[PDB]
Amino acid sequence: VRIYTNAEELVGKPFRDLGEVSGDSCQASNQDSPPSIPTARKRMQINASKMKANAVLLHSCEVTSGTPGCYRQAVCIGSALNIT
Amino acid sequence: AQTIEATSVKQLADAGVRVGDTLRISGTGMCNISPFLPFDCSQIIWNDARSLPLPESELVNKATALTEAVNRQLHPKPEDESRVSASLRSAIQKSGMVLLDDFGDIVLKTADLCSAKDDCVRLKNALVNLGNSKDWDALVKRANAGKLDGVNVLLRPVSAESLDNLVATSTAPFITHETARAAQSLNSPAPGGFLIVSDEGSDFVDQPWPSASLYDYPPQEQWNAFQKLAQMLMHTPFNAEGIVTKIFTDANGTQHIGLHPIP
Repeated sequence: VRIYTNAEELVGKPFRDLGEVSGDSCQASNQDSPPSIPTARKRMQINASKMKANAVLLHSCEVTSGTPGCYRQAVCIGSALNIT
Repeated sequence: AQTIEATSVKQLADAGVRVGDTLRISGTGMCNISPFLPFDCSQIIWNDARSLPLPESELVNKATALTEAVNRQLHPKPEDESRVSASLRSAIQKSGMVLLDDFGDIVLKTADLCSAKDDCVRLKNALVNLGNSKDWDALVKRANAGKLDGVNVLLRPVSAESLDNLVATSTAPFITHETARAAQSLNSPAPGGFLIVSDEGSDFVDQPWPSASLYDYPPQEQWNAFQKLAQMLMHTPFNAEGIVTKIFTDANGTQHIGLHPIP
């Protein structure tokens, strides 16, 4: 599952859209190791393959705070794509 | 000299109108093919066999359909359906780029309008370059096979404006040529009946004048205005009154009657 960071990279590539996908990494307590954005990416792309994806156009991965269940949270989402 | 009143073509045919008679006619007719141009409402075709249909054009409809399919992707309306996910849609607007919702729709509507080998070659080449097919016929085959339905294509605004302008310049000549054919079609009158002519050139109808001349409109707007004018003037109430100054039958069995207004 390839990952694109700019829409400009898909120009001239017919594709089908398969919906949103995301990956996450929590750190329960402030004491615990910080949220891993990479681990989010890899969960995103493996769940992209669950939807029979070919690639992902990455929307965002802001590292948020107000999330419940962990002190700071890495949410990282994009569109699953099927390049023809 | 008689005074003849007629409310139907058959009544007038049996009335035996002669030069010098006073004629009073009311009915529904067609303005012959002034604010009503290309129509002339000082000459009314009055016939029982109104065989001329209102101007309709499958070719114009194909052009309008292509223009509509492209505009809903490059210039969406309030209600317009979006054929990608909300999130990817959402993502593209904050992106600052242009997405084609439905590449297959544009191909099929182009193939439909541009069915001849020589029609719209530049637009066809532009579509071939966006898709993954070898040539246009290969692309149309996949389109007819259904392999492109709902496929999306991303292109940068310079290509999107080149595309929007290519479509604009490919559709418009079809509409211009069809408005020529359509008005020329309306020039062939049905056999028989009457042509009621004002000697003064005054109109026999009471109809609202168009706010402007359709000849000054671009092709699609011109076609629409002409369809509206024709819808009005090809089936219009008319009142014709006056002294008969001439009457004669033309080669088509149509009786021309010249009327001079009464003070």
